[PDB]
Formats: sequence, structure tokens, C-alpha cells
Amino acid sequence: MSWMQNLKNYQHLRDPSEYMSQVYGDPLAYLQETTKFVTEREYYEDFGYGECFNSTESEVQCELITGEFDPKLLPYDKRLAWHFKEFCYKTSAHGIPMIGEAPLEHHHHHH
Repeated sequence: MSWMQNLKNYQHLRDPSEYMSQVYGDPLAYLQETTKFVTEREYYEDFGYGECFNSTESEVQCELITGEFDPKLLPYDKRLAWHFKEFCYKTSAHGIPMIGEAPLEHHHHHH
């Protein structure tokens, strides 16, 4: 939500707090996310993002509707904005990548 916008307005270090609450999939993935910072194949090919790429939906649902992550308070860095768009601002959910790949891994967090 708005706090993700608040922090991204000044990405100082690598604070995973909002990223671990932003993860609409497996938290381990967004750990890789916040740690690497748009710099790795496995990052955007094997483990990152959430339901926007993987073949499942988890405890947290895609923030697209219920929150705010668009480049509004985010300083203009095209490479960064592009990736954050790729993972978060994704139209085709569950499948279809942009730069890297999308593993169709089945993961049932809860019934």
C-alpha cells in the first residue's frame, strides 16, 4: 500500500519490510527480490515476484487493486521502474514473463 510508495520514494538501503508484505506469493522470493535489486537472471527467471508469474496464488493477493505501487512517488529510474512494473504491474497473471522466465511451480500455501 501507500507505505511501499513512502519507502520507494527514498530507497536508502535494502529494507525488506514492505517487500515481505508486498509478496503476493512465496516470501522467500521477495527476499531474493529486495536483496538483489533488479540484478539477476534467477531474480526475474526462477524465484521472485508472486502470482503475477508463478502458477499459484498465496496468502497475500496481487496488490494491483487493494493497494498502490505505481511509479507515482518513485524517482524516475527507467531500469528500476520497468522491473517493478514487470513483477507488480503485470496484466497477465500466472504465467508469461517479460525479461526473464516464469516457472509454473505449483504451491498450495493453505486450503
